[PDB]
Amino acid sequence: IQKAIEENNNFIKMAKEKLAQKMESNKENREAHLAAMLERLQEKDKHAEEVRKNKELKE
Amino acid sequence: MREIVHIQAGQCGNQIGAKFWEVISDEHGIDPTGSYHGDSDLQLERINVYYNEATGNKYVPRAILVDLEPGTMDSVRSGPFGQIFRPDNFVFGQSGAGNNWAKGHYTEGAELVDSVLDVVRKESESCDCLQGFQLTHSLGGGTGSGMGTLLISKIREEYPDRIMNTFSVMPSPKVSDTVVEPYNATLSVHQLVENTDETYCIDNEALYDICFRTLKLTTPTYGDLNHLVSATMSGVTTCLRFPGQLNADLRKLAVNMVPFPRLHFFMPGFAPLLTVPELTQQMFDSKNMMAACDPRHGRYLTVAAIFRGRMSMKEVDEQMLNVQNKNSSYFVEWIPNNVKTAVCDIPPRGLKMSATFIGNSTAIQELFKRISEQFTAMFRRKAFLHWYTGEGMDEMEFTEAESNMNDLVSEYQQYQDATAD
Amino acid sequence: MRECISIHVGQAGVQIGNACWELYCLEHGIQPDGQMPSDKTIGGGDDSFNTFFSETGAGKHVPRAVFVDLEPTVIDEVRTGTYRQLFHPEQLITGKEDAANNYARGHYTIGKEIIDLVLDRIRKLADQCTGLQGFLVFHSFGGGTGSGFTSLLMERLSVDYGKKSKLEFSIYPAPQVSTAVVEPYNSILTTHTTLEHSDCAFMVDNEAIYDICRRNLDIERPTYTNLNRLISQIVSSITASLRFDGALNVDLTEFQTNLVPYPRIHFPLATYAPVISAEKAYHEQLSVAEITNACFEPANQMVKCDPRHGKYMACCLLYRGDVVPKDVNAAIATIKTKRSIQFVDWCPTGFKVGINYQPPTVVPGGDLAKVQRAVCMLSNTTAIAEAWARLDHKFDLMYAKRAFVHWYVGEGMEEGEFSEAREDMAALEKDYEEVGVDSV
Ligand SMILES: COc1cc2cc(c1Cl)N(C)C(=O)C[C@H](OC(=O)C(C)C)[C@]1(C)O[C@H]1[C@@H](C)[C@@H]1C[C@@](O)(NC(=O)O1)[C@H](OC)/C=C\C=C(\C)C2
Ligand SMILES: Nc1nc2c(ncn2[C@@H]2O[C@H](COP(=O)(O)OP(=O)(O)OP(=O)(O)O)[C@@H](O)[C@H]2O)c(=O)[nH]1
Ligand SMILES: Nc1nc2c(ncn2[C@@H]2O[C@H](COP(=O)(O)OP(=O)(O)O)[C@@H](O)[C@H]2O)c(=O)[nH]1
Ligand SMILES: [Ca+2]
Ligand SMILES: [Mg+2]
Repeated sequence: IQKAIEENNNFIKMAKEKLAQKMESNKENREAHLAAMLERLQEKDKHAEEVRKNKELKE
Repeated sequence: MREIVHIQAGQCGNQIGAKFWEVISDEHGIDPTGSYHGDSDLQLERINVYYNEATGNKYVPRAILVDLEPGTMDSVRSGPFGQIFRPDNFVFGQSGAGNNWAKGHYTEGAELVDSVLDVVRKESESCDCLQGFQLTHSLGGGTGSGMGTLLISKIREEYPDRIMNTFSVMPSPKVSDTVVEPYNATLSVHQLVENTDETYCIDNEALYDICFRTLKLTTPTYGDLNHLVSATMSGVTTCLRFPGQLNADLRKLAVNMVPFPRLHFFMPGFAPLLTVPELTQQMFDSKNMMAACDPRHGRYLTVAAIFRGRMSMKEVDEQMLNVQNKNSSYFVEWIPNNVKTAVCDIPPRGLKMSATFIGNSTAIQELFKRISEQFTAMFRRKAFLHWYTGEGMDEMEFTEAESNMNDLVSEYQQYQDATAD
Repeated sequence: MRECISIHVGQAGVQIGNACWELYCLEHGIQPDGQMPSDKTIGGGDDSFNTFFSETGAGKHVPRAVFVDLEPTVIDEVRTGTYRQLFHPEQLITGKEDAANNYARGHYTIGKEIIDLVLDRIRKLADQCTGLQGFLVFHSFGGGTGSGFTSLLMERLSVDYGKKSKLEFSIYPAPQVSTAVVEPYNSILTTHTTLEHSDCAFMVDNEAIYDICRRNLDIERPTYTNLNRLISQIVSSITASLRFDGALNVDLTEFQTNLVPYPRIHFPLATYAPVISAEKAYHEQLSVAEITNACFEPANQMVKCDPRHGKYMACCLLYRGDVVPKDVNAAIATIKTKRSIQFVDWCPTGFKVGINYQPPTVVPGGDLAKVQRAVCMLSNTTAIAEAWARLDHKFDLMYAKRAFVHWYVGEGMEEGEFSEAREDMAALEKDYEEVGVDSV
């Protein structure tokens, strides 16, 4: 009966830990995908500044 | 509900944009005042996707009208269903783009975009659950092309987890005599391939050839071309507007239609321009595509087809299998069951039954190759380049857009030649 | 006691819940308002139907069920339907944005926003139980919620309820009514993730149900409504042993002992008889022998496969209605001397039999003829691995090119989860092959 308790607890434990790792791993990956997207959008805004600057330095 | 925020930019965007709102207003049974006078409850079950409900059962289009010149604004406001649009959602400049992509994207448009974003944010924040945006514009001009692609980038920065859809009208010498349009188109495609999730490629070449060769309309007016666009735009949104199981929203459509993120350019089709067999055969025929491409010159990655009207649903299933079986070579085998069929039992105006087609075909490269053919000849000439560099643009930004479109074509070719084993 | 809590996830789970709970109400004489005149113990009881219905002081019999969907239009039909009074509003849980046929959105992006609220409402039902037996989970394989959110729920249920039994009714995708090209991906992902957390799963192949509706009920284009009323009959036969009492009644848990020889081999094949139209049932009585022999015609199976090319590891017959053991034994003796019935060599060949005297029931205006006797066979056959093989092949075709995978990676998943899930399916296919080999 001590083994049955142990094995029941080990299944709950491994399920709890396996899930917590996935949600943490998934949060990082999704955020990192969103961060890379904004950075690419943010570097086209910086490019537009260089373009508008270049029109003012044309006259 | 799941609201879509509509945006129409430039002349082309506002022209086809207004007709789109005219057609679906009638299909949902609302008058140019905004009151409902219909007969079927299906018209109102999913009305909030495109309309804001105001006090007194007044339905107001969730639409934002944009242009760098105030001309088109008076046309829409005076045209039918002009008094239904929200006055505050009109955002017009005075300068005018003059078919300069740089003006729309970097100079003139960059100074109006913020007052547009204020209207986008105000509409968005009032959405129960915003699903995304749909933009109507052309790629050959300057405002709809240059500013249209600026707004998309700006909106994506604040709503990166939403779907960005566009109805992009592709330039053709058969309709517009402007010669620089392949510059604006190439520069736009460089942006649409990066910042949109679904683009309906409305090709003026196909619209012209249809009116001239099938409808026998020598000297076709813009009204004739836009009647096809309006019927098409009504068809490819039926699944969003009426109760349905299949591609009921913008995200579920993208998941079914886009196997690779860059390959998100659809060629739509419509029928008639009847029996279920020949409705199905027409919609898969090259003459009924709204993009000047032959689908039998490539393979279908995915296909969405919606039938409208009262018809035998057993027959639609039987005939969609028949077309897939007799054209098995034209559907990629490494995507099982890539053709999806929807059926909405409320037909369009005038037709007892119709069929709309949405194909992700590798034959779309034929359209991008046409633009590239014009663009490449203009670039060697270095014809009309000072107007772009005059606004601060570089010569590399032209080269980069060219090579990105070459990659898009070769990527569409890669998967056309790919096999299962 | 021995209460069972039903959890209906996604459109398929919800819409199948409507059919099942409507059918249960008609079987027990429960009205749409929850009143049950025949039930004289007001406010509680220990009767067999109390395993699935709780009782309020006002005499209302309330399903021990939770409905969950990450979008509100399917559950709205329950909230405004014929049986809206049957459920407490807290049993009907909806989000605002569905999973868009994406396992990642159902398990992570959208599911994590509502998983805690759902578990709280399930806990609220469980605390009303004096002897909770386990859970029944209804969901599709193809949808983003049915796949993604279900596997999240099953993981969380294993943490909060340990090894309490968890049963699945899983809708296996078919192209005739498919809604997404990526349903093979969601199928493999949810099967891999739930495998460790489910004790027994009854797969229902939509193509199997679709074909039966066309051939046996003369339905030209079967709808979800046609399919669900047939599915609810199979579900009602399987749960009948929990909801009714009787001398020859055998509890589903006793069958479970026989049906699951190893933990991963917990996918029984269901076969129901008779599926016949009123037009055809007229002046035609289906005897015990006829409906029993029909259980070994592959055309009547809930999953497309050929048991004649497999081996049996268990065979259970769940009769209901006018059936006496005598006729069962005669029908079985005939079948054993005429069919392609082969057991593995490490298991006895005897058929386990259960009889519930409560006759089959049909919903008004339904396509099934009302018959005096029905039977649902639950068998554990290696042949069911053919269903895995078909799903895995379609998965492989798309995953070789990474088609649509970017929709999943964008929501936080990694390609390692696809390969891990597919490797598990390959081990499962080998498992079903190994159990079929003869002993040395
Ligand atoms: C005497 O010969 C010609 C004289 C003109 C044009 C042509 C020929 Cl040949 N050709 C070949 C064309 O194809 C037309 C086209 O312009 C058109 O859009 C249209 C209004 C004509 C254009 C210049 O390539 C377009 C952009 C570079 C655009 C031009 C502009 O619109 N503004 C701007 O910044 O850039 C500008 O000022 C308002 C007016 C028009 C220009 C002038 C130069 C006439
Ligand atoms: N048998 C059956 N299958 C159904 C039914 N409704 C949907 N399905 C199947 O469910 C799968 C698609 O998932 P759905 O149930 O539609 O949706 P969901 O589970 O809520 O998931 P989302 O798409 O994320 O909303 C496909 O295999 C459909 O055929 C139904 O009433 N009966
Ligand atoms: N089909 C169609 N094309 C249009 C319409 N208006 C403009 N276009 C196309 O748009 C291109 C020029 O861009 P336009 O929209 O006129 O100008 P913009 O506002 O400066 O972008 C040409 O290829 C035209 O054919 C219209 O109403 N219908
Ligand atoms: Ca009682
Ligand atoms: Mg759903």
